[PDB]
Amino acid sequence: MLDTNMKTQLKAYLEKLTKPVELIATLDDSAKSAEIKELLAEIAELSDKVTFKEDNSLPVRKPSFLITNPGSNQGPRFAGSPLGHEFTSLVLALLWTGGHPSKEAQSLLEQIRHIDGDFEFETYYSLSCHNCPDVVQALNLMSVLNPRIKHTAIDGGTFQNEITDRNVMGVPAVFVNGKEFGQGRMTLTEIVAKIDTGAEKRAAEELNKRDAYDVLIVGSGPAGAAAAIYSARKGIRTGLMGERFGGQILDTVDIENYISVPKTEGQKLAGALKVHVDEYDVDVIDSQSASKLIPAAVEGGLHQIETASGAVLKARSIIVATGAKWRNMNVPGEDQYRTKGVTYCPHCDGPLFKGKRVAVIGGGNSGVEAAIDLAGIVEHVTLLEFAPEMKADQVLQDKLRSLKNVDIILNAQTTEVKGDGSKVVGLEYRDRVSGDIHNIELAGIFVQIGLLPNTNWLEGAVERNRMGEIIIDAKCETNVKGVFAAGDCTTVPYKQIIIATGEGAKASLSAFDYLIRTK
Amino acid sequence: MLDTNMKTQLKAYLEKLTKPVELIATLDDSAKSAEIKELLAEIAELSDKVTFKEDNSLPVRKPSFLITNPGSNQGPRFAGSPLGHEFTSLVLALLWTGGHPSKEAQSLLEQIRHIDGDFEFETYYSLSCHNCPDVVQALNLMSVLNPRIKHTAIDGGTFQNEITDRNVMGVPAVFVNGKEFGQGRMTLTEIVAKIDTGAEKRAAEELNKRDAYDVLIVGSGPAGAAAAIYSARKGIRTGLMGERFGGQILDTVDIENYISVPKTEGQKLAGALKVHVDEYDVDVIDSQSASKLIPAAVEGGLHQIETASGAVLKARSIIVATGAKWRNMNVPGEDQYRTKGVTYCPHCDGPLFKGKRVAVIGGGNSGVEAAIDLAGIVEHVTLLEFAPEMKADQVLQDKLRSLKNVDIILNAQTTEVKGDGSKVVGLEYRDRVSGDIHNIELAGIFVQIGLLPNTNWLEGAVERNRMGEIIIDAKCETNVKGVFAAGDCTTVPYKQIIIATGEGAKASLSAFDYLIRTK
Ligand SMILES: Cc1cc2nc3c(=O)[nH]c(=O)nc-3n(C[C@H](O)[C@H](O)[C@H](O)COP(=O)(O)OP(=O)(O)OC[C@H]3O[C@@H](n4cnc5c(N)ncnc54)[C@H](O)[C@@H]3O)c2cc1C
Ligand SMILES: Cc1cc2nc3c(=O)[nH]c(=O)nc-3n(C[C@H](O)[C@H](O)[C@H](O)COP(=O)(O)OP(=O)(O)OC[C@H]3O[C@@H](n4cnc5c(N)ncnc54)[C@H](O)[C@@H]3O)c2cc1C
Repeated sequence: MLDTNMKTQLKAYLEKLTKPVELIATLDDSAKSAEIKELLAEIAELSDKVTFKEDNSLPVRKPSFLITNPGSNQGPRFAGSPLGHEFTSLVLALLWTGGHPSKEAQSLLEQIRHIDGDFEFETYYSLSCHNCPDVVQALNLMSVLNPRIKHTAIDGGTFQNEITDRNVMGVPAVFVNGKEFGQGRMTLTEIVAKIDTGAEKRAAEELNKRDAYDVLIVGSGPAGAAAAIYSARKGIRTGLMGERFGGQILDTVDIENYISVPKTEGQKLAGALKVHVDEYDVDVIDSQSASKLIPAAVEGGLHQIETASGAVLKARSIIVATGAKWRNMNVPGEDQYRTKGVTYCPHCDGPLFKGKRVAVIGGGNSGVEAAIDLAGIVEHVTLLEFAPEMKADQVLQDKLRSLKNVDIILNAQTTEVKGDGSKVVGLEYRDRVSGDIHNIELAGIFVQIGLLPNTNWLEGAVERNRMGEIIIDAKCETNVKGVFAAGDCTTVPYKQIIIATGEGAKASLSAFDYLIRTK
Repeated sequence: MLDTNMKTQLKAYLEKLTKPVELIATLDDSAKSAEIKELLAEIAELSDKVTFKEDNSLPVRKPSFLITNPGSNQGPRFAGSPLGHEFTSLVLALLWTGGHPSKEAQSLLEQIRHIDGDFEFETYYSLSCHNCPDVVQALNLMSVLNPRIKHTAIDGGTFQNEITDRNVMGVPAVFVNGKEFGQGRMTLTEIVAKIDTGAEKRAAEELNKRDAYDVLIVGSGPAGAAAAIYSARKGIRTGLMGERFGGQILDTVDIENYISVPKTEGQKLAGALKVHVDEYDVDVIDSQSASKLIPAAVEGGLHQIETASGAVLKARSIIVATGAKWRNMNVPGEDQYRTKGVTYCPHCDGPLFKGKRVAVIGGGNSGVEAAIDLAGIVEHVTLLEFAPEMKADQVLQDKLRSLKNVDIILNAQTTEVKGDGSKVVGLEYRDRVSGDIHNIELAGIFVQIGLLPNTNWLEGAVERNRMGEIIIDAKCETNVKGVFAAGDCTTVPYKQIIIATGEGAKASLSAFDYLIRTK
């Protein structure tokens, strides 16, 4: 079966074996079974560390053989001929099983050992195929590294009926637990990536190892970033964790009121915040969400933050800077025209609409103030109120109705934002009583339905007002000793970047003062 | 006396006269008196608008003559010959008196009419002098423009004894009200500049004409500047007044904690604040100090700001952003080493002293917190307390005494800051009990004696805490409706640029909300 060349190479690699290896065949009386038998004999005679056994009573394919260690049933199975262009695959299988290490990275190898699921792989190959080896070898290696991962490599030239019954149209053809998995060349990395779902757990295990922090800042927007800088500058152990470094500003373009910078941009500004943070000793943790706070049982103890990923961080002081989310209209066109006429901020975008018509969505204090605000700058304001009447303070309603370039539409529910492919040109809405549809021509839509502070994760831990805002005092202190908050998520009455950053700096100074008095 | 040339030029200029002119001579029997008499006759005959009179009983020099209008005694007097190189001066005097306008700017001419003091000028000249004319002509013109300003031009070749008695050493020699005033060539501008003290009054009269403001911001540091930007962006009538645009930051160099800007400088930052402000419709008033606030008698009325210069501005809302001043050691060396080792801010300069020895001056909460702060960053901290014991909270004192790289000196009064010509190398101090002088080697001196808010001008108008800080709520509201405050001058618990700017932005949003609800 093997020629002189093949024996020579094989004997060369068998000499790299440390551990003994068993080849357990299950055969019938076919010529192909005889060939396999002859084959395993030739390999065995090339090494005192390779033993050939039969066990023809096993419920596996005939012929096939298992590549395993003494006293084990773990390892790759080859059904049919393992020669032709699978010869290298066979050789590698003997090697790995007998102790010889893979060339793959250790990140990859550990990942494979830690795969947390039960998988039975079957690879259909043929002896002339050039894409098959890499696939077969990848799966083979996994069977060696992880006993929950099983692999049988099948020669389609021996099991033609399986090829036909299973409607395999090309090789290599992979199935996992009976389901089609892949076709064509896949890398070990790719295969591992298809089935591994342990990334979240690994990240969480990294985090669990972190030492306690002097200050742990939750939320990495402008407020959290500012706090981190003020904290780290004092040389204390500072952690900064957040879902997305940069916060709300990543979703805007032009910013013209970040004091002393006449014009910057949301993405650019977040990049600058990151550079400023990285000048100091800040442990920045990204793509993580605090899911619970557990206050120290007594003052001076450690506060604990749990993450959605399952980790627990601990710290002598906490700064909550999780900001907020504006409520959307949830209509077609809305997302598409964000920064192109749809805006959530009159303080920010008001001056860009001189001589233009705009709408304000929402009739509470925010919307109605926004309307009055814009009315003094723009040519015309239409306010849309969903309900039969506005909720805003009466003095605001009176003021707005006194304005000459304003109309108010009650019972009005936006249905669509209309643009010209580039910017907003109008608004479609429904009158909720009659059901009639109406269109308004305008250049801007200020959505002012309400703000949603990112604080429900804190329910029962720290006190919030009736709007979800974390109640703070002048020192950014919550009702929990050692726990502070800064920026949009708090009761700070205005939501702006320069405001958030000032608060993050106050909160950080307060947290430091707290550490001095309790440590 | 006059030749054909001189008569020709003179007659040419007399033809520019609108008003009639009198030449009133007071003479004796000297040859020089005769010449003057002959001279005035020749001028008079060249114009029906020029009349020559005598009145030899007047208590003036003999000879001399006055250049005036009919029914007036106002104008320049020439004593002795007005010829030679004074001929042009004489001609100009006749011109101005008879209606012909000066070539000088109107800013200058009005300034001269508005000079508010009683001055009698005497100019000693000679007929061959080339610097005399400009001086004589300047003073002559002033006598024509302002009846409180009198001028007698004196020919030293006729009044040699006055030249000797008065010890005049060169011409032109000017005296005002009997006192030496000038020597050598002076311009009209220069002369006017020596005696005019009406600039302050004029600036105040400019200000008195200003229309009422929607918002008037007092103090043009980072907080006032931020507020101005947030205000003007809403299109309201915004005034920004301050003693010195830029505030405290003008007195520092490197700034490393203005969030998102890893490093800037005090002067540069103030320049950037100014550019940002000027992008909007802001009426910036500089070099003025609010000296009193007079609250609107009722809510909705106009608030009034008085200035030290005597003006009154008025506005629908006020934002007080007058900041603060750190108390100094008041010792030699202190001013010289500012930004070179003398600092007033641990939050700012702490990180620059790794591996160095520093001192903290002051044993209240600020100083002792600063010491504890620095102790975690620097190699060694010495705190100097003036009194027999520290005033800081006991928990802070206990914490500081627990530190291993710290010593505390009580009864200690700094006497000198010592440097090497460039930076601080040490501190000299007195033990107040024994009187002994001591030296400490160090690289930094953090002065933390206390902060002085710029708020005494507000005594009785708005409520302050026991530290002079303007009491505010979360919305930057004072106890007076329509009056807000932001930044260092308030009860905000930390004094930083990013903090001041955030507050100025909050105060501005609050003031706007107030205008919406009351206008
Ligand atoms: C489109 C748009 C444009 C704007 N333009 C301007 C402008 O031109 N000028 C201006 O002054 N303001 C502007 N704003 C306002 C603004 O950006 C906010 O005021 C500011 O970002 C608030 O900072 P923050 O750190 O307090 O909150 P955020 O910016 O919201 O940052 C909070 C971060 O923490 C994260 N987080 C939330 N929950 C958790 C959790 N459980 N665990 C960990 N992290 C969490 C958030 O996802 C977020 O990334 C704009 C807002 C929007 C939406
Ligand atoms: C040397 C030094 C270095 C510093 N470095 C830093 C730093 O690196 N980082 C940092 O965050 N902070 C720093 N600070 C702190 C800091 O600059 C202040 O926090 C900040 O400037 C406060 O801004 P403000 O507008 O509230 O007050 P101010 O900056 O004090 O501005 C107030 C202005 O109003 C004026 N004014 C006062 N009275 C009147 C009146 N009656 N009428 C009209 N105007 C008046 C003041 O003279 C002043 O010009 C430093 C301070 C000093 C002294």
